[PDB]
Amino acid sequence: VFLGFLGAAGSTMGAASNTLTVQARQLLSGTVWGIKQLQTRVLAIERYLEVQQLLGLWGCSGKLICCTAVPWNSSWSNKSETEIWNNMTWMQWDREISNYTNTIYRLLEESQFQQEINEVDLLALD
Amino acid sequence: VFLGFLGAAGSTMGAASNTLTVQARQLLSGTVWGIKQLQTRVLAIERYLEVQQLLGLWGCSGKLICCTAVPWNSSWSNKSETEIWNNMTWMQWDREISNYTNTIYRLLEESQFQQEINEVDLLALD
Amino acid sequence: VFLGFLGAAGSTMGAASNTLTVQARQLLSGTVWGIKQLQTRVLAIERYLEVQQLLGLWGCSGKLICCTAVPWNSSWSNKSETEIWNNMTWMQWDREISNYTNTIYRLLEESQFQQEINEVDLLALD
Amino acid sequence: GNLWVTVYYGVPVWREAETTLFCASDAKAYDREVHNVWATHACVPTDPNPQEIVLENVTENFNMWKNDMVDQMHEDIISLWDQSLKPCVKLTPLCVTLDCKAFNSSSAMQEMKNCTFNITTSVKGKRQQEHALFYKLDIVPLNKNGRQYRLINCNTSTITQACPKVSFDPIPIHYCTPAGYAILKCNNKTFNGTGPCNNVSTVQCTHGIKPVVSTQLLLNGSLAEEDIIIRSENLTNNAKTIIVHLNESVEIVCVRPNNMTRKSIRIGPGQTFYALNEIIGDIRQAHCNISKEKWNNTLHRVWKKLVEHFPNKTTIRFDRHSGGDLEITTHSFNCGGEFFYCNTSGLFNITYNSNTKVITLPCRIKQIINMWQEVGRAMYAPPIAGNITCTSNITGLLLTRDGGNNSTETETFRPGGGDMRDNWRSELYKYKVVEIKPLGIAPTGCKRRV
Amino acid sequence: GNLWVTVYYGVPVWREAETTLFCASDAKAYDREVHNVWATHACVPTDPNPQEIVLENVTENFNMWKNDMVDQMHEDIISLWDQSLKPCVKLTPLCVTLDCKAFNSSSAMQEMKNCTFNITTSVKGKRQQEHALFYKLDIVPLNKNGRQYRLINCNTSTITQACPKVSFDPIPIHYCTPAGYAILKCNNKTFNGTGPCNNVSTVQCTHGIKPVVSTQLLLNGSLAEEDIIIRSENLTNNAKTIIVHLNESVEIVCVRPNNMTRKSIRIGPGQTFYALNEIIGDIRQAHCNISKEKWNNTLHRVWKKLVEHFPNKTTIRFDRHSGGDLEITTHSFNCGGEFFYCNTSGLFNITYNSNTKVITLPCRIKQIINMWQEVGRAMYAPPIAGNITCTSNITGLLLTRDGGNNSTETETFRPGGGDMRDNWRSELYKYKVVEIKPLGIAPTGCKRRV
Amino acid sequence: GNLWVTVYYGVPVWREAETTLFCASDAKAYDREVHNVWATHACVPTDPNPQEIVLENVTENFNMWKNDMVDQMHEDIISLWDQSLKPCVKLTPLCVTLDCKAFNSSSAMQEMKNCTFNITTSVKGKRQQEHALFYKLDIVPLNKNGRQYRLINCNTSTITQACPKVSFDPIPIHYCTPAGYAILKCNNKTFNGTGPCNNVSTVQCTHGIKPVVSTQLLLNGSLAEEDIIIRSENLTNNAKTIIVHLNESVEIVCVRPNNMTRKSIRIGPGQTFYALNEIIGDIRQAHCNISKEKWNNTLHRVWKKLVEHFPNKTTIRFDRHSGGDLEITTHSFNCGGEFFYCNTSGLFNITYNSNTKVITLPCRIKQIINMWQEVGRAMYAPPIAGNITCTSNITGLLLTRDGGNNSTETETFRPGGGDMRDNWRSELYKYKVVEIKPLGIAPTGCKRRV
Ligand SMILES: *[C@@H]1O[C@H](CO)[C@@H](O[C@@H]2O[C@H](CO)[C@@H](O[C@@H]3O[C@H](CO[C@H]4O[C@H](CO)[C@@H](O)[C@H](O)[C@@H]4O)[C@@H](O)[C@H](O[C@H]4O[C@H](CO)[C@@H](O)[C@H](O)[C@@H]4O[C@H]4O[C@H](CO)[C@@H](O)[C@H](O)[C@@H]4O)[C@@H]3O)[C@H](O)[C@H]2NC(C)=O)[C@H](O)[C@H]1NC(C)=O
Ligand SMILES: *[C@@H]1O[C@H](CO)[C@@H](O[C@@H]2O[C@H](CO)[C@@H](O[C@@H]3O[C@H](CO[C@H]4O[C@H](CO)[C@@H](O)[C@H](O)[C@@H]4O)[C@@H](O)[C@H](O[C@H]4O[C@H](CO)[C@@H](O)[C@H](O)[C@@H]4O[C@H]4O[C@H](CO)[C@@H](O)[C@H](O)[C@@H]4O)[C@@H]3O)[C@H](O)[C@H]2NC(C)=O)[C@H](O)[C@H]1NC(C)=O
Ligand SMILES: *[C@@H]1O[C@H](CO)[C@@H](O[C@@H]2O[C@H](CO)[C@@H](O[C@@H]3O[C@H](CO[C@H]4O[C@H](CO)[C@@H](O)[C@H](O)[C@@H]4O)[C@@H](O)[C@H](O[C@H]4O[C@H](CO)[C@@H](O)[C@H](O)[C@@H]4O[C@H]4O[C@H](CO)[C@@H](O)[C@H](O)[C@@H]4O)[C@@H]3O)[C@H](O)[C@H]2NC(C)=O)[C@H](O)[C@H]1NC(C)=O
Ligand SMILES: *[C@@H]1O[C@H](CO)[C@@H](O[C@@H]2O[C@H](CO)[C@@H](O)[C@H](O)[C@H]2NC(C)=O)[C@H](O)[C@H]1NC(C)=O
Ligand SMILES: *[C@@H]1O[C@H](CO)[C@@H](O[C@@H]2O[C@H](CO)[C@@H](O)[C@H](O)[C@H]2NC(C)=O)[C@H](O)[C@H]1NC(C)=O
Ligand SMILES: *[C@@H]1O[C@H](CO)[C@@H](O[C@@H]2O[C@H](CO)[C@@H](O)[C@H](O)[C@H]2NC(C)=O)[C@H](O)[C@H]1NC(C)=O
Ligand SMILES: *[C@@H]1O[C@H](CO)[C@@H](O)[C@H](O)[C@H]1NC(C)=O
Repeated sequence: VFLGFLGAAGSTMGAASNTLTVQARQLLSGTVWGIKQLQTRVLAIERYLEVQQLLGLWGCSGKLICCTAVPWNSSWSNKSETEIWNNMTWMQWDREISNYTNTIYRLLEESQFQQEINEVDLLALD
Repeated sequence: VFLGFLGAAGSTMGAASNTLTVQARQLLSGTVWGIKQLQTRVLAIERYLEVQQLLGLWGCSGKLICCTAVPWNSSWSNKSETEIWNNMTWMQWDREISNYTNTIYRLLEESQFQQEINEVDLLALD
Repeated sequence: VFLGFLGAAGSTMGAASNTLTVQARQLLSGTVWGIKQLQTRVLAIERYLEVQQLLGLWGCSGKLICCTAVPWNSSWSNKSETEIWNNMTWMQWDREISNYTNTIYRLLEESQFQQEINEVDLLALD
Repeated sequence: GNLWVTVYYGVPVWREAETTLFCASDAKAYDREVHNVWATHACVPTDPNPQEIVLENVTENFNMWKNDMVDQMHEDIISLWDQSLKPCVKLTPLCVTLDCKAFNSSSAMQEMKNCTFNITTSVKGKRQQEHALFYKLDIVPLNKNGRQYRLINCNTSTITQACPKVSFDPIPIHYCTPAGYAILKCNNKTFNGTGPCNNVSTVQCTHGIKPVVSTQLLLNGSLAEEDIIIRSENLTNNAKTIIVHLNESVEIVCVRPNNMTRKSIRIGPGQTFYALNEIIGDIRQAHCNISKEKWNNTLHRVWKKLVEHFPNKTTIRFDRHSGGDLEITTHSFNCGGEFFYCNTSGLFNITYNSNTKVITLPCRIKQIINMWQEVGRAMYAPPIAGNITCTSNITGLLLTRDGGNNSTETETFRPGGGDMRDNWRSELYKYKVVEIKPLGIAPTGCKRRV
Repeated sequence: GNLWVTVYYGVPVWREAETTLFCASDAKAYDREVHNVWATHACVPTDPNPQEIVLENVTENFNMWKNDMVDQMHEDIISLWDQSLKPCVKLTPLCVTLDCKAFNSSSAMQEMKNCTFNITTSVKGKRQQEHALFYKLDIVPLNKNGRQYRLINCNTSTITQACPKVSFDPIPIHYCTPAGYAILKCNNKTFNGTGPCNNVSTVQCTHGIKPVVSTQLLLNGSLAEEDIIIRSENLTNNAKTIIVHLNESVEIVCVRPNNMTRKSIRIGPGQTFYALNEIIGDIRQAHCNISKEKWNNTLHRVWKKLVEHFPNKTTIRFDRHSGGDLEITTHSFNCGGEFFYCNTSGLFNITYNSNTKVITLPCRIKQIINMWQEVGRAMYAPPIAGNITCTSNITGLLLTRDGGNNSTETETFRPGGGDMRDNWRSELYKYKVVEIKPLGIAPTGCKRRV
Repeated sequence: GNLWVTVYYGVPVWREAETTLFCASDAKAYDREVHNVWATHACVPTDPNPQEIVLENVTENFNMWKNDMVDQMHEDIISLWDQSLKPCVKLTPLCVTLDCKAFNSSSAMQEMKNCTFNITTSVKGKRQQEHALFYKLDIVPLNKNGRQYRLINCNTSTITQACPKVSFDPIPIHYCTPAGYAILKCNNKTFNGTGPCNNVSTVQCTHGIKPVVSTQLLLNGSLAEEDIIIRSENLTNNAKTIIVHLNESVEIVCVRPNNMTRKSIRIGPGQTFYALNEIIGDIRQAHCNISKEKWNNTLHRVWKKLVEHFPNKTTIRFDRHSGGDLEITTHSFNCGGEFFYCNTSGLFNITYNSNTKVITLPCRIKQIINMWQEVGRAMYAPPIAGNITCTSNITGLLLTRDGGNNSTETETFRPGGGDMRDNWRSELYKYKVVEIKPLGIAPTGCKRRV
């Protein structure tokens, strides 16, 4: 069955991992009044551009979800996989990991840069 | 010999598969009058952004042309490959497959999502 | 130690190959006055879009730096690798290769298109 | 055993944020009828078959008091009034001494004045004396003998006359978010305006909202589905307004019965001013009519609901407004382009112990208007020939509690208002604006390659 | 054997669409000469060496009648006229009674009037009587004795005088698409305006188009390369206009021969109005000159072309316009800033059976202008001292057929116009706007990996 | 052995380019005080803790003479003046003949005039005679007997009075680049304005710059850190201005000592004009005060610095300005909303061979202002009641050399100016605008796969 915009928000995150595309297509969809419509369209497009660049800087551009090589830290969360992916919603999960979004992000850029320059060094001798 | 903008439109599609780059570079090239130039530039950039996202959602971002895993349906067209790629223009081909653009598109998003989540599940046990 | 915006400009290019990300995040960061802020934001975003498309057309979209298959020509520079990567700054290097930016660029688009259509032809018989 | 960071794009997760939205009018508003005050060419056609998506197992904390897109609504409606105000005629030469006499009204005493004054002719160096009909409220005496008069706003600002083609009919307006934003709607029919809402939905655009300008009463608004709803930011704080939402409307019929005549006077080149000529027939006061039993049942219902949020053995008194300007003390609203100011003492003239007749009330007419309580920006209302009848629905009430000394076992309420923002708050209570944060992080057993 | 979907980006495929474009003027228009009506700071410099790319083996169906960027051209030229109209002087005080007397013109009877009137001086409380020269057309009598007069637009609107630095010279304008759009040009020299075009090209910008304002004739336009072209949306429908395109121009020389004088009068603070003083020398009517043999050969050519699209044994009559306002009935155009209205009865005074002399025609001058058939928006034309000569090229004709009862073996044509959109349609016939849809799908034997 | 092209994104490489930037005011400027001429709602709050990044081992060639964002600064400040000028009152009726008499000033001769004139009353058909106080400079005689007078700009344009709430206080303004651009700052304390700079930094926004309007002197500007700096595009070219930057400021105290009174006169509906009433107390000339020893040491320092860039055995003469308009010949500046024009002959009255007293100078007051040397755009300055004192810092000088015939062993310098762009050039000397070109190419031994 088709699920609409934000329809899996109350669902468990394991079921909600099947409906990313609707949010993806919604994210760009569309004198003085002309100025405000124009500015808010500009705001939406540069927000999408910033999000896409943040995806690209982690080596995950053009993919809906993407795996990396950062090991997960138990200090962020010691929860088991099953409770996260069969009982845990996305809202309160974001509330939980809101303290460590920045640390996880910086570890992501650093791991991507290190792996990619390791690939460059490996192919340099090839 | 260099071919200009839309120069291979009347050509067969097999020869026209060599001049995608000119259209690619043309696709973004550039009080009240200022408002109209501004809005039409915004229109061009968000059209390009929507096209690039539609390319990214099929696992074909950053590539000029890209292959997928959707099998071709004979209900769309029972034509042979040779007549398509040595006698058939792009204009009337788009006219032919205009009925099934949406079905082919949805099969594309669905195949990309299924293959990519299969890759995620395969690497999950790794 | 963290290095700020353009902090490795005076550095050698080998050390400066570690701080591309700061410029990457800086490249989009942000009635009549409203018109000028709006237009200059539009100018910044379409400049970034043109740069990203030029990266995509070389088969290097979504990566910080990327290798290609164009062989290096000694007519552009006969300098050794060690002097370039341990004594040579980016500024005067750009001044040196400013004569051949366009030739190197066109060789890049041509090599990307040829390799990618060779991949298409190779997978055509598969 | 080991786990890895996994990046998720398109996650259904939102956060509270404040942002601007855009307007959307119906397509039938574009079928001519562009001569309306709220007729906006920027308001895009409403999206046919809008999508409302129910978010099951979702609980969100709505709060309509510090809600955004309410000050934005006020700024938008003020800007629309001003933009309609600009291309019309400004009455600079009408600040001239008037000789006003009382109206005999033979076959409303002192309410009608016959005022004669000098107007500039087609030649700027010539003046001609001409008469007009004026009200007592929109004119003020220059002196104490009651002979020389002047306009009320003459030493304040310059009035701008409404263009006669423009119509003051409210039209529905849909508010739509840009990309990356969403509007959440609380489907709970017993929602009191603040706190958690069990049944949540999302919409791209809100329902059509008519910007009705009124005080002490709400006209042509939405209705509660189940019960009478009392909304207050702090019920124990008497300084905060109280919004009462009814589950059934009350029919109100407001009529100006007199037969008017419109006279077009050439003031300057391309400047035509519309004045009131002699009244055809008898002269009678305007009035509004309310069914007695329906209003009595309404007051009993709202009294029973107000019993719950207070001590039970406390008598409740209804009283008229204490005093102030005529805009707040009386029910001021629009009716066919003519602005009515109706005395509301009768509807708030009852006290309740802890244990086909029609109420008819007087109304007055003002032509010099200072709306949104603005000073220095004034509006002249052109008259409308003939008689005027408006039938509308009472769907909400605005009440204010007075400060009782200790616990005297009595609480009195008087009709209030003044803040038109509250007029948009009774229709935007169920809607909130959220920002999408589609990036997400999750630990998974998947590991990327090298 | 099996096939797979393959996604193609950058495909040369277009579709019919309607969109807005932008203007581009030449760089030499920016070398001073900003004092022009169509001088636009937003029009970017024209791209040097524009690229026209021939699309071989391409057939497209052009149609210039329901074509877009024609109403857009009309809106742009109207907005440019209004924007040039705003910063100049509005003649509110000139609506004053004039004592006008006939001109003796001793060593054009009743065409020249000496009108004396009171003008406000440097002091607003003082008036001074002053005279001016006026035409018969731009003044109207107040009464039947022919003594008191008034301006024609006095009871309609207020005129705005053109600023004297601004010049009414048409300049070429290039229309350019934004990104993702294209303009297709039909290179077929015998194209009749609608249907397929075998030879197609694409351009980023159109050729420079001078916005020439004229009726019954087309001035300084493009020329057909091979033969006379008849363009009509429906030839059998007499209610639709007919555009005739010549392969060779006709020289037209229009001269105002009188010697004028310009008098600057201080109306108000910073307000200067330019009036016509006494005429130096003799007074003679303005006229335009056409070679008799060239026009006769032109009429024979267009008659022979019009024979084809009708029954062959049908005589064709040319007649002047039936009647209406002076703007449509006569050739109205611009010549050195002065607006000419030239009688065109001579050029349409010949019938043709089925089997160094110069034609000279009269012209009149109007100073109160209502262009684009607008009501309430009027223009005053300042005079130009001395004499005026304009030599231009006749490159097109606008004709209208009358309804003949059954088949009387005769069809008559009269010069028409009125719609300036047609004036842009004879220059935008070969250009159309298309939208790129670069995404494409193709079956191929290539399969992606896992 | 073989090498391959490698594409690099985000390279720290810039190029010289010209682009527009945006303004940013401090957050404390938004805490009320919106009634200021440079108070701009578009100027975003200044970024807290701005980042200045030192670029070690970087040499860049600055040049502030053909620098951009200086004409842009002039256009921005002109547009801000005009935008503040629009919503205020235009004095059209004040162009009326004045009967002006001399002031006895009993218990500044001919500087004060008592002028009586007719003003329009509340009725447009009535006039009343009223008096005002005016200066000698802002009035001109109509005739040679010295009885009838008129405003200076009466036959030029119409003045617009500054709104009294608006304050002429300069405020700091930060200039910030958009994305993809950068501002480079030269940290070299001995930088002379052009050439290489060894110590370079980058900033997102410049430091706060007060747009001080002055000539012959620079007020409240930045100071050199080490030594007196002489800046010239071409020192041998006498036609180019010379900017002198001091390492220590000079205290200047400018006082209008008289006690004024402001009278509000109703000119038209909603139009109030503020005039000068009778002076309370004695009448004395305004003056500015400079310490004698500090100025003498300053002149000796700048003479010693000017010795270096010229032949050593050359005497140097300081002289006052040769002549011209009062705006350039005297020090014109703002002081408490009143515009001062101060004679500067004393400070340039010394020659130097090759081997607690206070200087006090006169000042005059003008109310009709033509700033940026504009013609047709004029400003009326409302008076300020009471006395006015402004204490400021002298931080720069503007000098001009005269053409000496051959080598006469003497060079004379006079105070100049006139170009307010130079006023922004002494504060924007260290800042330049560069464009990022993040794409880069490098040969590396890395090869991509197939
Ligand atoms: C709460 O909601 C109720 C229910 O809608 C509403 O009551 C109704 O209000 C409307 C709007 O004011 C009233 O309609 C007006 O009525 C008269 C004449 O119309 C009558 O006759 C026709 C023909 O039978 C009927 O269709 C109609 O229902 C009425 O019986 C006029 O004042 C108005 O017509 C003008 O405005 C229209 C705008 O849509 C135009 O289409 C129309 O051509 C008229 O415009 C002309 O006149 C204007 C005035 O000079 C001028 O500005 C224009 O340029 C043009 O010349 C309008 O149709 C209706 O009668 C009310 N119904 C009842 C039962 O009383 C309440 O008003 C509302 N309450 C609040 C507070 O908003
Ligand atoms: C179809 O196309 C033809 C061919 O171009 C065209 O005929 C020509 O029209 C132009 C434009 O109206 C005419 O040129 C004008 O002529 C006079 C004086 O110029 C004559 O003398 C000079 C010196 O020898 C020659 O170069 C020139 O060719 C003429 O012989 C003036 O009316 C005009 O000059 C003003 O406008 C210029 C704009 O470019 C300015 O550069 C110039 O300084 C003048 O401006 C001054 O006066 C204006 C009026 O007061 C004022 O507004 C300005 O601020 C400023 O003070 C202009 O040069 C030319 O003579 C025509 N040629 C012939 C053979 O008749 C048709 O008009 C055209 N048809 C249609 C319908 O558009
Ligand atoms: C170089 O820099 C120096 C140092 O800052 C500067 O000298 C000072 O200039 C300022 C600005 O002109 C002067 O301040 C003005 O002073 C008086 C009264 O203020 C005095 O008293 C208070 C109370 O003790 C003190 O805080 C203050 O320092 C002064 O001693 C007034 O003219 C001004 O006040 C008005 O403007 C303020 C704007 O911020 C408002 O906040 C204030 O409410 C006043 O506004 C009211 O009046 C205005 C005039 O009618 C009207 O427009 C408003 O709407 C409102 O009604 C202001 O505070 C200060 O005295 C100077 N200092 C000295 C020692 O002389 C130089 O001017 C500067 N040089 C140049 C060339 O720019
Ligand atoms: C209001 O006053 C005006 C006077 O200004 C009255 O108009 C006059 O009516 C009489 C009687 O028909 C005429 O003879 C006059 O010529 C009218 N004067 C003007 C200026 O029109 C008017 O009748 C009064 N209104 C009423 C209802 O009595
Ligand atoms: C048009 O009429 C005016 C009168 O308003 C004539 O101007 C007068 O000319 C005579 C003869 O030179 C002078 O004595 C008067 O002083 C003029 N009056 C003004 C007001 O200027 C003018 O001559 C007439 N035009 C012609 C061609 O006869
Ligand atoms: C400037 O001139 C005016 C006259 O216009 C003087 O004002 C008069 O002052 C006298 C003496 O008090 C009064 O009797 C008059 O009524 C005043 N006239 C007006 C129009 O106000 C004024 O005093 C003069 N100023 C000075 C300083 O002498
Ligand atoms: C018009 O007459 C004046 C008289 O001063 C003369 O200078 C001028 O040349 C004449 N103009 C023409 C076009 O004959």
